[PDB]
Amino acid sequence: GGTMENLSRRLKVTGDLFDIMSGQ
Amino acid sequence: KSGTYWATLITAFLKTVSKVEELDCVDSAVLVDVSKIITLTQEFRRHYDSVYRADYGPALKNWKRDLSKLFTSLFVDVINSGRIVGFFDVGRYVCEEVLCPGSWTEDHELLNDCMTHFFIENNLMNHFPL
Repeated sequence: GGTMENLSRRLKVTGDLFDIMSGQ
Repeated sequence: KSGTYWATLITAFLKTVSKVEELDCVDSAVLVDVSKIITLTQEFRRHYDSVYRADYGPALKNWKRDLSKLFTSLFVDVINSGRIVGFFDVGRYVCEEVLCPGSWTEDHELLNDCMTHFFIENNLMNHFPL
């Protein structure tokens, strides 16, 4: 269940950063 | 827009990435959106790889039981464009790497219902002109 949490974390990070090398 | 439009969009997207040439007969507007999302999920994946050593594999062994927690967790603090693209790219990973390509099985329908309900339950269509 934790390993799942690592994924959501990695996805949130990439999601948030995507937002800027696409948000520009 | 229409909830049927978004249900149609998610199903068409999953079918396309599943190589499920068990086609459709949907419209031009749905197809250009599926295309944009396919392009975005690839650009997203590329960012994920540039930052991390591993890919999704390990965390999805039990996707049939945890997918909804992953999505809930993904949008626990905030909802934006990038995370919604991560939402679709996870789904694309399941069709491309986990499930069998070229055929629309019962697990695809499970993936589809899950993503369609979550996408709609959470008003994800409001953060997307992307």
